[PDB]
Amino acid sequence: VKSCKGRCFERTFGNCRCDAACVELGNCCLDYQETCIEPEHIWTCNKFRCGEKRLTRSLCACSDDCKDKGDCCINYSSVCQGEKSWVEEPCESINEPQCPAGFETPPTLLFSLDGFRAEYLHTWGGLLPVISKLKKCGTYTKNMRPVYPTKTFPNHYSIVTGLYPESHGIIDNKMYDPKMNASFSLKSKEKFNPEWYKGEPIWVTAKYQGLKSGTFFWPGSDVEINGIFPDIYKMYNGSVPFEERILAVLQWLQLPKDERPHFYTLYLEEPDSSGHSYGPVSSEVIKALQRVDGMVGMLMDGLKELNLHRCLNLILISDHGMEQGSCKKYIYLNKYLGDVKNIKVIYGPAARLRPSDVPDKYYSFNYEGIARNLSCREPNQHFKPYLKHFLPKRLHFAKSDRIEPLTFYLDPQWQLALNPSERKYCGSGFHGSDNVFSNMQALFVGYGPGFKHGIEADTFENIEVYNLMCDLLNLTPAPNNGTHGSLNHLLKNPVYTPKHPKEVHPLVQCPFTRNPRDNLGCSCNPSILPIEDFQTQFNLTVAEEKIIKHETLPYGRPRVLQKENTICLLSQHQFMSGYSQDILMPLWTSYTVDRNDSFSTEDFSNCLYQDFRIPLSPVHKCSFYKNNTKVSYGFLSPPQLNKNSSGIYSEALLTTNIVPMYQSFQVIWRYFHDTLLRKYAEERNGVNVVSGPVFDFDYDGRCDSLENLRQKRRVIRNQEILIPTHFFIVLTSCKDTSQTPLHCENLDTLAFILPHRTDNSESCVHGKHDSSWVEELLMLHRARITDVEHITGLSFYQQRKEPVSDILKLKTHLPTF
Ligand SMILES: *[C@@H]1O[C@H](CO)[C@@H](O[C@@H]2O[C@H](CO)[C@@H](O[C@@H]3O[C@H](CO)[C@@H](O)[C@H](O[C@@H]4O[C@H](CO)[C@@H](O)[C@H](O)[C@@H]4O)[C@@H]3O)[C@H](O)[C@H]2NC(C)=O)[C@H](O)[C@H]1NC(C)=O
Ligand SMILES: *[C@@H]1O[C@H](CO)[C@@H](O[C@@H]2O[C@H](CO)[C@@H](O[C@H]3O[C@H](CO)[C@@H](O)[C@H](O)[C@@H]3O)[C@H](O)[C@H]2NC(C)=O)[C@H](O)[C@H]1NC(C)=O
Ligand SMILES: *[C@@H]1O[C@H](CO)[C@@H](O[C@@H]2O[C@H](CO)[C@@H](O)[C@H](O)[C@H]2NC(C)=O)[C@H](O)[C@H]1NC(C)=O
Ligand SMILES: Nc1ncnc2c1ncn2[C@@H]1O[C@H](COP(=O)(O)O)[C@@H](O)[C@H]1O
Ligand SMILES: *[C@@H]1O[C@H](CO)[C@@H](O)[C@H](O)[C@H]1NC(C)=O
Ligand SMILES: *[C@@H]1O[C@H](CO)[C@@H](O)[C@H](O)[C@H]1NC(C)=O
Ligand SMILES: [Ca+2]
Ligand SMILES: [Zn+2]
Ligand SMILES: [Zn+2]
Repeated sequence: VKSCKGRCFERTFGNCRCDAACVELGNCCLDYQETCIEPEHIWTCNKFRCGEKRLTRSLCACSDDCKDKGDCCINYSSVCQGEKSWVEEPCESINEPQCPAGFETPPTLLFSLDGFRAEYLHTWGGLLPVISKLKKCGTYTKNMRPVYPTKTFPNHYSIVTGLYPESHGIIDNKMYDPKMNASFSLKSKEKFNPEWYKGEPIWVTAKYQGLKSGTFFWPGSDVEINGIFPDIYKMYNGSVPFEERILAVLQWLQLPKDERPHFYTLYLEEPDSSGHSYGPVSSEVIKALQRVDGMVGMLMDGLKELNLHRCLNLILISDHGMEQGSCKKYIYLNKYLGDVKNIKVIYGPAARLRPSDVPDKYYSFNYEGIARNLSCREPNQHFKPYLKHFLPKRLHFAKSDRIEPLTFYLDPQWQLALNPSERKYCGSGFHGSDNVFSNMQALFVGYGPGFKHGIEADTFENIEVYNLMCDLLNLTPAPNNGTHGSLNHLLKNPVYTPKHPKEVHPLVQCPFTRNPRDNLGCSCNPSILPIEDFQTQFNLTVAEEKIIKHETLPYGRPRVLQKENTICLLSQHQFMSGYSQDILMPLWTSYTVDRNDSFSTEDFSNCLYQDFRIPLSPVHKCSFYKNNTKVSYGFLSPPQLNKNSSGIYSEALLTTNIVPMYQSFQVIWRYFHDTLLRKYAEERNGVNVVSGPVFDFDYDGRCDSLENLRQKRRVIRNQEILIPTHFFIVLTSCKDTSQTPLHCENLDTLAFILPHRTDNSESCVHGKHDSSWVEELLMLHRARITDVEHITGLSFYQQRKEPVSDILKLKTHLPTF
């Protein structure tokens, strides 16, 4: 008589009413809305609905018969039968999967929360019980590094291909292809054009090996790729309520095994939408985070009802983070260029520049002109013009023709446009910045039989996730940019045991050859003690060599994976080296700086000693470089470093330990060896160093073939010389600074791929002290050892006792400061 329970929309005599007219008259029963109306709009049971008379318009049922009829609201058992929800149950280990027939290989679900920055879980974990439980019971990283630019289409397509955008072709949400003379957009018909999508998404991989896929939204999933769609897919439609997406995937998981997928995707636009609209630190983002937490909880409750909660492998992930934009942190190019109408500038933190007149002027246009015009225009400038091949190699953001030849590197929180007309609200949340910025870092939680329980893994890259999902599905991965085995530490039962790559040809010998002491044209400093009997000083006892090998190659020598290539080992007292007869240069030197080693300030310019182990060449002589304006030279193993004396190490002045080097780069190289190497050596109680040249004229992040290198030699004083595109350095010490680099239980690594440029315009060296800018340039151009391996054709640490997967983990690491 006081409640609507059982009488919704029936006439009453006794006081309060349960019909639509009651509202206007204000004589509704107290529970009229909750009992009669709410159920048309909600997917939950509550204490008002338990044992309800079944309503015809209700989205799901809480009636006594709802299980007979199999349309109970997902939370029915928890609310109406007092059972525990998934989140309420304590963690329990899933050592054996409990799966129905058809799931002998368990299913994998890839669940994306767009724009869920890693920081959101660090700070608001207390407000997000479900995701917090997946973290506690599963495999978590505090930070998953996205791909550059940190945008939705590039990152989502990278996750399912294991490819850098430069290789998969989806370089941003908006692109121009000059070869197609077409523009790509998410709201355009070109989004459905297969020509844009390269590589092999995991649903295609799965199809070729006989597993079906069900995608509820994913970039590429509504496109015919290699002639294939997922077995079940949805045309993208952001209006579909989150609950309906989750319920559809739960329907797919109940299909008979002949049509039921193994690979699933789920995608929600939150908290990206609220992040843009209200900023990453806002009431609206907190509410959106709790909403997506609830949607994850709805999936886990759904899986529990189906007895799939100890079967399905869940990967909860995001594409990128989110940053607070400011109208005071927006650069307008019209300030420097004027209101020119010949250029089109892609706005935001990943800003790119292209001529208006395309495809005609796309390659012919004067990019270098605008690049120089916009360089070092103000002190502490918050943007930097880069030709795409000069961007840090760690971004792997040049190979594709869809990447505009001129790009901008923006500082954290800063964006760039042509003018204030050609951009959205400057005060909105944004993303797209450098993939190592804290606020761009993404979510990763793995939960299920395949994943370890209660593990916090070190930072890894989203490009590694394709190989991981292939392992979870027992698939052979397509070729991709992931290091297969680098994420084996996330898995209960790794299926792939990686092996060190095998060296193709074993090292050729460089024997001493009796020859005359030729004139190199050197004016050596008198302090330097020359090599008086070469054959005597380089005839080493097997005993003496064992000592040197142990001190200079504690991890084994770099191995060469290049096919048509002829390298020879050169032994010296302080360093070893791999010398290329083919390019008249070492591919690598290896030495070790000890804590109490001496660095000389003594001059050693225009001083070289002949190495009688290789034929003398004009480019190995001081005379070739004397007042040469076009190129100078540098040493891989530093002459400044003496281990037996306090003067200069003479053996480092050999012609075999020199590389072509621009005068401008010598500033960087001299600062590293004089100052930094000293500081690093003291700080880390010793540091093994491997340095060498890099030849990437193709700007594809791979060592160029010998064939291709023959056509890239320059002619200088009537000699053919090969000038490196970059120089690599790999520093190795021990995690425990009590031990020295020769006796590490665990390696601490730091690697660089330094651009080899004719000026220092990148660093804006004018009214700044030398010290500051060199360290900054090194940090910006740091790299994974794997990045070095790809671009040099070398393979390091092959003699370490650790299993290969732990070395792959080490090689894929990028430092964060
Ligand atoms: C990320 O991982 C990517 C996937 O492996 C990888 O990209 C591959 O790069 C290689 C070389 O850059 C491509 O392989 C071939 O290269 C040879 C050498 O020129 C070509 O002969 C061959 O082209 C072919 O021959 C015809 C010429 O067009 C053509 O009609 C044929 O169909 C065929 O294409 C290839 O170009 C390979 O295609 C790339 N794969 C993809 C999917 O991009 C990246 O190197 C790697 N990135 C890094 C930084 O390591
Ligand atoms: C994109 O998804 C939207 C939300 O899921 C969807 O909107 C909805 O469209 C349905 C069409 O079935 C409307 O529902 C109507 O259907 C019944 C039975 O056919 C009709 O008797 C009624 O008119 C009923 O309203 C919804 O009104 C509408 N929902 C919302 C929130 O707008 C779009 O249709 C989807 N777009 C595409 C491209 O398919
Ligand atoms: C490349 O695409 C542009 C853009 O569509 C083409 O330019 C247009 O030409 C059509 C007729 O061919 C005109 O009606 C449009 O007004 C033009 N659009 C613009 C914005 O200029 C161009 O013809 C295409 N092809 C090539 C190879 O240049
Ligand atoms: N598969 C898709 N196809 C088209 N647009 C999409 C797709 N997935 C997401 N979007 C849109 O991309 C937006 C996110 O892009 P962003 O603002 O760069 O993070 C979402 O709010 C959607 O509007
Ligand atoms: C850069 O070029 C623009 C024309 O696009 C011109 O307005 C401006 O003076 C130039 N700035 C210089 C010379 O740095
Ligand atoms: C040539 O080099 C010498 C040192 O080798 C240097 O002192 C001098 O400045 C240079 N000459 C010219 C022409 O710049
Ligand atoms: Ca290359
Ligand atoms: Zn996104
Ligand atoms: Zn976004």
